[PDB]
Amino acid sequence: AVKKFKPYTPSRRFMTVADFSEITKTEPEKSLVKPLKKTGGRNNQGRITVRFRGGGHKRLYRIIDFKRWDKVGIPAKVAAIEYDPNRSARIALLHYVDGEKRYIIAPDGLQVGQQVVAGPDAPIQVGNALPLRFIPVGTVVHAVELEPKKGAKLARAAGTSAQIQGREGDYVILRLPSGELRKVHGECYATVGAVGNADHKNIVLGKAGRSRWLGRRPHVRGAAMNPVDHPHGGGEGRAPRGRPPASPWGWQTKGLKTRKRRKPSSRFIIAR
Amino acid sequence: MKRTWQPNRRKRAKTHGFRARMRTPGGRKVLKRRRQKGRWRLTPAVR
RNA sequence: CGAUGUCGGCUCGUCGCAUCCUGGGGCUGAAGAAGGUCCCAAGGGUUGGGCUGUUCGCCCAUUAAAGCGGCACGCGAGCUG
RNA sequence: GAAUGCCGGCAUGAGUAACGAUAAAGAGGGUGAGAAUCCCUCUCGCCGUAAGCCCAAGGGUUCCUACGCAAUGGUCGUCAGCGUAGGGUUAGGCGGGACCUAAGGUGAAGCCGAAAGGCGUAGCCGAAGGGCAGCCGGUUAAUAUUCCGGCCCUUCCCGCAGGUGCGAUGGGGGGACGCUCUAGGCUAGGGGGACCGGAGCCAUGGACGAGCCCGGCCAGAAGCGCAGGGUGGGAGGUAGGCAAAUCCGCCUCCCAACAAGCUCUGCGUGGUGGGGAAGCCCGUACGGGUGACAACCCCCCGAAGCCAGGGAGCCAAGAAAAGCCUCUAAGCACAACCUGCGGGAACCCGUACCGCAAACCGACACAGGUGGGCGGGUGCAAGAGCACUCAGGCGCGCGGGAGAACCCUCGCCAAGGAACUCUGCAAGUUGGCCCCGUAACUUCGGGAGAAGGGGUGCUCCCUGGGGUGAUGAGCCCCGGGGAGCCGCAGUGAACAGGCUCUGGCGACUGUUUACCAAAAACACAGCUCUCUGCGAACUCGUAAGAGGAGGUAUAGGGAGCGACGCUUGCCCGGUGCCGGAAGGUCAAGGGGAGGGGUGCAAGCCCCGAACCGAAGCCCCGGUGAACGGCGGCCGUAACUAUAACGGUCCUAAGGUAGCGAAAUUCCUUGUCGGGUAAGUUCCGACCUGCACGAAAAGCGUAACGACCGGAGCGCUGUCUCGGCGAGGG
RNA sequence: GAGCUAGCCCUGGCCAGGGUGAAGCUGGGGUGAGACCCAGUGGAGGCCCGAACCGGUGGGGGAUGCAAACCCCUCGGAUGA
RNA sequence: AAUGUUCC
RNA sequence: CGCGGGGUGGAGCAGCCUGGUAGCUCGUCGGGCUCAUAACCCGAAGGUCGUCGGUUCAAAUCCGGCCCCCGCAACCA
RNA sequence: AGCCUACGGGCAGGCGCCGAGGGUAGGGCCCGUGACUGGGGCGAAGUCGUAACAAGGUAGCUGUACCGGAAGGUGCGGCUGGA
RNA sequence: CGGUGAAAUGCGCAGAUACCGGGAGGAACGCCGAUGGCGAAGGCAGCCACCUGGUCCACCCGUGACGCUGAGGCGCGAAAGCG
Ligand SMILES: [Mg+2]
Ligand SMILES: [Mg+2]
Ligand SMILES: [Mg+2]
Ligand SMILES: [Mg+2]
Ligand SMILES: [Mg+2]
Ligand SMILES: [Mg+2]
Ligand SMILES: [Mg+2]
Ligand SMILES: [Mg+2]
Ligand SMILES: [Mg+2]
Ligand SMILES: [Mg+2]
Ligand SMILES: [Mg+2]
Ligand SMILES: [Mg+2]
Ligand SMILES: [Mg+2]
Ligand SMILES: [Mg+2]
Ligand SMILES: [Mg+2]
Ligand SMILES: [Mg+2]
Ligand SMILES: [Mg+2]
Ligand SMILES: [Mg+2]
Ligand SMILES: [Mg+2]
Ligand SMILES: [Mg+2]
Ligand SMILES: [Mg+2]
Ligand SMILES: [Mg+2]
Ligand SMILES: [Mg+2]
Ligand SMILES: [Mg+2]
Ligand SMILES: [Mg+2]
Ligand SMILES: [Mg+2]
Ligand SMILES: [Mg+2]
Ligand SMILES: [Mg+2]
Ligand SMILES: [Mg+2]
Ligand SMILES: [Mg+2]
Ligand SMILES: [Mg+2]
Ligand SMILES: [Mg+2]
Ligand SMILES: [Mg+2]
Ligand SMILES: [Mg+2]
Ligand SMILES: [Mg+2]
Ligand SMILES: [Mg+2]
Ligand SMILES: [Mg+2]
Ligand SMILES: [Mg+2]
Ligand SMILES: [Mg+2]
Ligand SMILES: [Mg+2]
Ligand SMILES: [Mg+2]
Ligand SMILES: [Mg+2]
Ligand SMILES: [Mg+2]
Ligand SMILES: [Mg+2]
Ligand SMILES: [Mg+2]
Ligand SMILES: [Mg+2]
Ligand SMILES: [Mg+2]
Ligand SMILES: [Mg+2]
Ligand SMILES: [Mg+2]
Ligand SMILES: [Mg+2]
Ligand SMILES: [Mg+2]
Ligand SMILES: [Mg+2]
Ligand SMILES: [Mg+2]
Ligand SMILES: [Mg+2]
Ligand SMILES: [Mg+2]
Ligand SMILES: [Mg+2]
Ligand SMILES: [Mg+2]
Ligand SMILES: [Mg+2]
Ligand SMILES: [Mg+2]
Ligand SMILES: [Mg+2]
Ligand SMILES: [Mg+2]
Ligand SMILES: [Mg+2]
Ligand SMILES: [Mg+2]
Ligand SMILES: [Mg+2]
Ligand SMILES: [Mg+2]
Ligand SMILES: [Mg+2]
Ligand SMILES: [Mg+2]
Ligand SMILES: [Mg+2]
Ligand SMILES: [Mg+2]
Ligand SMILES: [Mg+2]
Ligand SMILES: [Mg+2]
Ligand SMILES: [Mg+2]
Ligand SMILES: [Mg+2]
Ligand SMILES: [Mg+2]
Ligand SMILES: [Mg+2]
Ligand SMILES: [Mg+2]
Ligand SMILES: [Mg+2]
Ligand SMILES: [Mg+2]
Ligand SMILES: [Mg+2]
Ligand SMILES: [Mg+2]
Ligand SMILES: [Mg+2]
Ligand SMILES: [Mg+2]
Ligand SMILES: [Mg+2]
Ligand SMILES: [Mg+2]
Ligand SMILES: [Mg+2]
Ligand SMILES: [Mg+2]
Ligand SMILES: [Mg+2]
Ligand SMILES: [Mg+2]
Ligand SMILES: [Mg+2]
Ligand SMILES: [Mg+2]
Ligand SMILES: [Mg+2]
Ligand SMILES: [Mg+2]
Ligand SMILES: [Mg+2]
Ligand SMILES: [Mg+2]
Ligand SMILES: [Mg+2]
Ligand SMILES: [Mg+2]
Ligand SMILES: [Mg+2]
Ligand SMILES: [Mg+2]
Ligand SMILES: [Mg+2]
Ligand SMILES: [Mg+2]
Ligand SMILES: [Mg+2]
Ligand SMILES: [Mg+2]
Ligand SMILES: [Mg+2]
Ligand SMILES: [Mg+2]
Ligand SMILES: [Mg+2]
Ligand SMILES: [Mg+2]
Ligand SMILES: [Mg+2]
Ligand SMILES: [Mg+2]
Ligand SMILES: [Mg+2]
Ligand SMILES: [Mg+2]
Ligand SMILES: [Mg+2]
Ligand SMILES: [Mg+2]
Ligand SMILES: [Mg+2]
Ligand SMILES: [Mg+2]
Ligand SMILES: [Mg+2]
Ligand SMILES: [Mg+2]
Ligand SMILES: [Mg+2]
Ligand SMILES: [Mg+2]
Ligand SMILES: [Mg+2]
Ligand SMILES: [Mg+2]
Ligand SMILES: [Mg+2]
Ligand SMILES: [Mg+2]
Ligand SMILES: [Mg+2]
Ligand SMILES: [Mg+2]
Ligand SMILES: [Mg+2]
Ligand SMILES: [Mg+2]
Ligand SMILES: [Mg+2]
Ligand SMILES: [Mg+2]
Ligand SMILES: [Mg+2]
Ligand SMILES: [Mg+2]
Ligand SMILES: [Mg+2]
Ligand SMILES: [Mg+2]
Ligand SMILES: [Mg+2]
Ligand SMILES: [Mg+2]
Ligand SMILES: [Mg+2]
Ligand SMILES: [Mg+2]
Ligand SMILES: [Mg+2]
Ligand SMILES: [Mg+2]
Ligand SMILES: [Mg+2]
Ligand SMILES: [Mg+2]
Ligand SMILES: [Mg+2]
Ligand SMILES: [Mg+2]
Ligand SMILES: [Mg+2]
Ligand SMILES: [Mg+2]
Ligand SMILES: [Mg+2]
Ligand SMILES: [Mg+2]
Ligand SMILES: [Mg+2]
Ligand SMILES: [Mg+2]
Ligand SMILES: [Mg+2]
Ligand SMILES: [Mg+2]
Ligand SMILES: [Mg+2]
Ligand SMILES: [Mg+2]
Ligand SMILES: [Mg+2]
Ligand SMILES: [Mg+2]
Ligand SMILES: [Mg+2]
Ligand SMILES: [Mg+2]
Ligand SMILES: [Mg+2]
Ligand SMILES: [Mg+2]
Ligand SMILES: [Mg+2]
Ligand SMILES: [Mg+2]
Ligand SMILES: [Mg+2]
Ligand SMILES: [Mg+2]
Ligand SMILES: [Mg+2]
Ligand SMILES: [Mg+2]
Ligand SMILES: [Mg+2]
Ligand SMILES: [Mg+2]
Ligand SMILES: [Mg+2]
Ligand SMILES: [Mg+2]
Ligand SMILES: [Mg+2]
Ligand SMILES: [Mg+2]
Ligand SMILES: [Mg+2]
Ligand SMILES: [Mg+2]
Ligand SMILES: [Mg+2]
Ligand SMILES: [Mg+2]
Ligand SMILES: [Mg+2]
Ligand SMILES: [Mg+2]
Ligand SMILES: [Mg+2]
Ligand SMILES: [Mg+2]
Ligand SMILES: [Mg+2]
Ligand SMILES: [Mg+2]
Ligand SMILES: [Mg+2]
Ligand SMILES: [Mg+2]
Ligand SMILES: [Mg+2]
Ligand SMILES: [Mg+2]
Ligand SMILES: [Mg+2]
Ligand SMILES: [Mg+2]
Ligand SMILES: [Mg+2]
Ligand SMILES: [Mg+2]
Ligand SMILES: [Mg+2]
Ligand SMILES: [Mg+2]
Ligand SMILES: [Mg+2]
Ligand SMILES: [Mg+2]
Repeated sequence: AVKKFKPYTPSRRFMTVADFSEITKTEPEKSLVKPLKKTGGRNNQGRITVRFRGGGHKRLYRIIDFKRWDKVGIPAKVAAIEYDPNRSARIALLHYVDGEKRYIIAPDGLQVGQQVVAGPDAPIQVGNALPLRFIPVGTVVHAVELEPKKGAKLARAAGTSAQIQGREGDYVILRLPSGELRKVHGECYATVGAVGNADHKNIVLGKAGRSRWLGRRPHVRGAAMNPVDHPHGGGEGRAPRGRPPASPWGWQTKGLKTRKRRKPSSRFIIAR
Repeated sequence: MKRTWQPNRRKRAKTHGFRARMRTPGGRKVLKRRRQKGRWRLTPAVR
């Protein structure tokens, strides 16, 4: 239901804003085990590392329960669906019956006022969380841990999902959003259902400054530089690169694999 | 136009001040040369 | 080469004649008029526009004629760029 | 005797340029040895969103007074921001610290590094941020929210008197937050007034008059009153808030639904206290006295400020900690905490002065630069614009003459109107408001202020709305209609677009070569390729560590292309990249067939072939939005001409669409056509593309452009072709 | 040595006044229900004109300057990158 | 496994 | 006028490097298949190797000199 | 401020609205023309191929899309105007 | 091994074809099936369930001429094509 704009000024015929109807009436955020101060910073102790970050609107870090084995067997009422500037996905405020208030990353189809509970018992309804070994084969799932008791680390962008393709011993086989087939340990928790806000791919930023609002500085091509600064640069006007295409640091950027070969995670990976 | 020197008592005593010298082993050599030469002002005067 | 600023334009000129016009003259396959060619002659004069950065050149409309060159391809301690 | 040698001194230029904004000066009287410059008075001019006033930074005696001019002052100087000397800066309430945290710095524990040192949770430091108790007057030559006067507050400590289980650096609440637009009621500020108070004036023709001129305020506890802002109250049950809790959170019943009630601000009024012009008289640099028993009233406009944590809308989703309230634990409940009233205690630093400038940054009394607040009135539609001007402050620290060329800065011009020229460079035309009216194209928004026009002053009459007001007068906003007057001319001065047609390039707003280039360059949303399954890929670092990211394939890194529309053809032969348990090659090492040196010998020590030996390379495949490349010769048609066609050679494959003398074209001013009297430029075509061409993207594209090219209209000193005048030199 | 300059982090402040009127609401119309169309309201925008502010387009002056980058006219942006 | 000049 | 490559039957290409003998495809001529043409089948002819010279016993072949053709280059102010 | 024969009148004269047309500017429709360019019709014996009519030697036709000197070929789906 | 009219390109001594076992994923639903049915047309085919349209028969129960067609409009509309 993505909002479009009439072309009353240029860069608004294309400018495109996501639908906010799924946000219920909860525009201010919760507190008290909710936001910490989020330190904006483009760089480490000193020099820049990730080039062309900067600017951006000020943000507060909504702290998210990625580890939902804390409260096994304890149900929850979905209080609200809130905006998160830190994420592509939306977030869901949960009032536990136990009394805590935590946020879970809001899956697709979840509505306000729905019971939701984590654990092994944990019936297969959207939002609940289980070990992977107790989830039926072929169900879409998200917020999957990688190793057990380490936190949800897989498939948590907007509209993403992982699909179970089978079991093998203590491990289960996932179809990741990348298409990679990965063996994940059975005790790793995971939250069923897709993430939603799937229309986040269909947004069109419209103009330049909305990238500056998000915190993305302008990006300077290599062939517009001088050869001190980049391999592509230099050349009397518009040279066509004269070399296999590379980074500023020399490593090539068309087809060069750089996964560490001797990695112990290699024998848990089946596909691309 | 705007020239180079835009003074600040806050900046001058923290950049060139005495306690700024002693933190670095470079700045400890700075005073050590100035004691040797005979400067009346080891550090610039901040008031 | 411990520096001689180099094209073109503008302003200012000045000089040479192997003369574009005006003046004089011989021959003419010069009837007259208008020409051709050659000799004497530089005293004066030698237009305004379109195009190009242009010198040059081609055109438009004129004119008695719309000359060629030299003076650091005259002239930037005068200008333009 | 020379080294554009070094240091020092003195010449030449030369009594030459200059004397530092064209905002402007003249006279009288003082003082003085000496006055264009110092002081006083009168007249004139300039600023007045400042060229006036209050802060913060910076500067450190420059502030005031007395004595003085050697030097500084672009002249002089009795003057001074200068020399000598003396004086002057007063705080529980202002600002900062004995309060707090942010970025960052430091850093017990811990990690790392040849040394130096580098990280690092907690803690600590760290401020125009949070928190916190003072307003109005008067005094000095110089200080005042600091002294004094009046009124009002805040901390502690010790007492009493009354209440309650008190009690933490602990739990919770709260502090607590964006942008844009706004409501209601106030205030700051301002305008008017026949009303109130006031010395004075009747000039020059007229006026003793609702005459002129000046002024009608500030602060103020409790209490009221007017606007607001905050928060439901009970009863249970409770597994969370890392021990507990009566508090917070969650669940279930009841009663409110409102601010009715508690509070807390703002604003009026309030015991009372202070101030209080114009003019005249004075003697100061400069202030005083009277006017004054001063009046201290009523309307109107009205904020960007206040009630503040108000409301609404939107996406980019908008600090922390302490103070504050509550709840309880160790301990205590003779303690302690709260309230009220007394008395007592209340430290350290800044406080002068300049502060858009002659006291800061620029070597200078430099036409530059410098953050915040106030910044009046009238008129022009509005306004911080513009012109004049209150308060206030200046005439810019060389002048007097003259009235040549020439230059700068202006003003005007006959007739022509771009003929100037690289080019209308420059200058002129147009310009505000209101109302008619407005094209192709187009992404349906635009283009559009398209273009092109009309009106604009003053007087009188009639008349429609609102606001404050009682439904009324007045005061203030918007209008409408009709008569009439004057000038050459009514945004009568000042501020205030020239327009159109057509190409190239770039989609657009933006950015850059501080200090010769603002562009067709960079960036940009968007498209594609590729990498990266998390202790990610990549970056910084020897490491620890950190960025990525407290992110997880709709995310992140790298590369190219740069909205959008229509599209992105062929070649994997070479280079790169990706896949390939075969094979060939290959190092250390294993292994030792054999051989060598020594010894009388056992022995000791060397070389050392077979064969087993990884990556890489060769080899086999794929891969062009990877690096890249994308043919030559000859003949042929029933007019000639040309070639749909054929032959042949080579390649890995032989430029497809679309475009084309173009930002690519040498020959070239190619050849036609258009514009022009005439067009090496421009526009439209042809294709013989020296040497376009599809993401170093191709062809188009509405809008946009201080880009670049061509044309037309209007208008002009650009020109024919100059002339005259003014001011500064 | 980041007191100039380039970038970023934390915290504060500033942007006079005019225009153009997107979404959304409310009402009417329309339909079987809709889409949608009219008004009125509303005030969005790397929107427009234009001061403070930020720049530096074209010209002229200045060139041992007021100034080791200035002055005058003119011009770009001015709620946003 | 292609083709058959014009009119009659 | 610099550098490199090339001229071969009627057309297009080899053969030159390493001298002794010039070959491939199309075409042309004769004959077959058809009713007739083209395609197809069987035979055959055709080349002063651009010229001029000289090295060798001997030259398309090696080396010089001219004449044409193609490609590259022709820069600095 | 003139003239008139009955003068609180008329004429001459002045002012105003409308006004043919002229000028300026911008639109709409139509006609002629225009380098060059697209396809069409016609034209006794031109060149290239074989598309169709017999299973026209790949059944044909068709809407669409792509490609190719050319008829056409191929894909997807449909028809009998074929077995 | 594929493949044809016959071959060839290709695949395979790195373990192909033919076989068995396991796993992923996509499209279409054999027999039933027909000269069948349904729908206004396009069209519709494994099975289940939900929602829903058209239609036919019997009873002759009720309304009472409410009817037929339909310029425009509106809606559906195979395949190919576009975002
Ligand atoms: Mg808290
Ligand atoms: Mg740090
Ligand atoms: Mg550091
Ligand atoms: Mg870029
Ligand atoms: Mg460059
Ligand atoms: Mg560098
Ligand atoms: Mg390099
Ligand atoms: Mg190039
Ligand atoms: Mg390059
Ligand atoms: Mg020389
Ligand atoms: Mg010399
Ligand atoms: Mg002579
Ligand atoms: Mg003569
Ligand atoms: Mg003669
Ligand atoms: Mg004669
Ligand atoms: Mg003669
Ligand atoms: Mg011209
Ligand atoms: Mg001459
Ligand atoms: Mg010469
Ligand atoms: Mg010449
Ligand atoms: Mg010369
Ligand atoms: Mg010069
Ligand atoms: Mg010159
Ligand atoms: Mg000279
Ligand atoms: Mg000279
Ligand atoms: Mg030039
Ligand atoms: Mg120039
Ligand atoms: Mg000497
Ligand atoms: Mg000597
Ligand atoms: Mg002298
Ligand atoms: Mg003299
Ligand atoms: Mg002289
Ligand atoms: Mg002189
Ligand atoms: Mg002088
Ligand atoms: Mg001066
Ligand atoms: Mg005297
Ligand atoms: Mg004035
Ligand atoms: Mg300060
Ligand atoms: Mg100070
Ligand atoms: Mg100083
Ligand atoms: Mg002093
Ligand atoms: Mg004195
Ligand atoms: Mg003196
Ligand atoms: Mg003395
Ligand atoms: Mg001076
Ligand atoms: Mg002096
Ligand atoms: Mg004196
Ligand atoms: Mg003084
Ligand atoms: Mg003094
Ligand atoms: Mg103390
Ligand atoms: Mg103390
Ligand atoms: Mg503090
Ligand atoms: Mg402290
Ligand atoms: Mg602290
Ligand atoms: Mg910290
Ligand atoms: Mg140590
Ligand atoms: Mg450290
Ligand atoms: Mg503070
Ligand atoms: Mg503060
Ligand atoms: Mg205070
Ligand atoms: Mg003072
Ligand atoms: Mg005071
Ligand atoms: Mg006091
Ligand atoms: Mg307490
Ligand atoms: Mg707390
Ligand atoms: Mg007041
Ligand atoms: Mg008032
Ligand atoms: Mg008044
Ligand atoms: Mg009175
Ligand atoms: Mg009188
Ligand atoms: Mg309650
Ligand atoms: Mg507990
Ligand atoms: Mg209420
Ligand atoms: Mg009061
Ligand atoms: Mg009160
Ligand atoms: Mg008084
Ligand atoms: Mg609010
Ligand atoms: Mg907090
Ligand atoms: Mg603390
Ligand atoms: Mg409270
Ligand atoms: Mg208590
Ligand atoms: Mg003071
Ligand atoms: Mg003071
Ligand atoms: Mg100021
Ligand atoms: Mg100074
Ligand atoms: Mg200087
Ligand atoms: Mg000084
Ligand atoms: Mg001065
Ligand atoms: Mg100054
Ligand atoms: Mg500045
Ligand atoms: Mg400023
Ligand atoms: Mg004001
Ligand atoms: Mg004003
Ligand atoms: Mg007026
Ligand atoms: Mg006004
Ligand atoms: Mg105005
Ligand atoms: Mg103001
Ligand atoms: Mg002004
Ligand atoms: Mg005054
Ligand atoms: Mg002066
Ligand atoms: Mg005049
Ligand atoms: Mg004139
Ligand atoms: Mg005239
Ligand atoms: Mg004219
Ligand atoms: Mg001209
Ligand atoms: Mg000319
Ligand atoms: Mg020209
Ligand atoms: Mg031009
Ligand atoms: Mg101009
Ligand atoms: Mg005018
Ligand atoms: Mg246009
Ligand atoms: Mg419009
Ligand atoms: Mg207009
Ligand atoms: Mg236009
Ligand atoms: Mg008048
Ligand atoms: Mg009012
Ligand atoms: Mg009212
Ligand atoms: Mg008029
Ligand atoms: Mg104007
Ligand atoms: Mg143009
Ligand atoms: Mg244009
Ligand atoms: Mg061009
Ligand atoms: Mg641009
Ligand atoms: Mg384009
Ligand atoms: Mg604009
Ligand atoms: Mg520059
Ligand atoms: Mg420079
Ligand atoms: Mg520039
Ligand atoms: Mg520009
Ligand atoms: Mg694109
Ligand atoms: Mg680092
Ligand atoms: Mg490293
Ligand atoms: Mg990390
Ligand atoms: Mg992070
Ligand atoms: Mg990416
Ligand atoms: Mg990326
Ligand atoms: Mg580009
Ligand atoms: Mg289009
Ligand atoms: Mg391509
Ligand atoms: Mg290739
Ligand atoms: Mg390859
Ligand atoms: Mg290959
Ligand atoms: Mg070995
Ligand atoms: Mg061995
Ligand atoms: Mg190997
Ligand atoms: Mg051929
Ligand atoms: Mg092709
Ligand atoms: Mg061409
Ligand atoms: Mg012509
Ligand atoms: Mg022509
Ligand atoms: Mg053209
Ligand atoms: Mg070319
Ligand atoms: Mg190109
Ligand atoms: Mg390309
Ligand atoms: Mg491009
Ligand atoms: Mg183009
Ligand atoms: Mg264009
Ligand atoms: Mg521009
Ligand atoms: Mg721009
Ligand atoms: Mg012209
Ligand atoms: Mg002139
Ligand atoms: Mg003058
Ligand atoms: Mg800085
Ligand atoms: Mg506005
Ligand atoms: Mg509306
Ligand atoms: Mg607005
Ligand atoms: Mg704007
Ligand atoms: Mg503007
Ligand atoms: Mg301001
Ligand atoms: Mg700049
Ligand atoms: Mg300038
Ligand atoms: Mg403009
Ligand atoms: Mg034929
Ligand atoms: Mg026939
Ligand atoms: Mg050959
Ligand atoms: Mg050959
Ligand atoms: Mg034959
Ligand atoms: Mg035959
Ligand atoms: Mg050179
Ligand atoms: Mg060179
Ligand atoms: Mg050159
Ligand atoms: Mg009568
Ligand atoms: Mg026509
Ligand atoms: Mg056939
Ligand atoms: Mg057929
Ligand atoms: Mg056929
Ligand atoms: Mg095909
Ligand atoms: Mg078919
Ligand atoms: Mg059959
Ligand atoms: Mg019946
Ligand atoms: Mg369809
Ligand atoms: Mg389809």
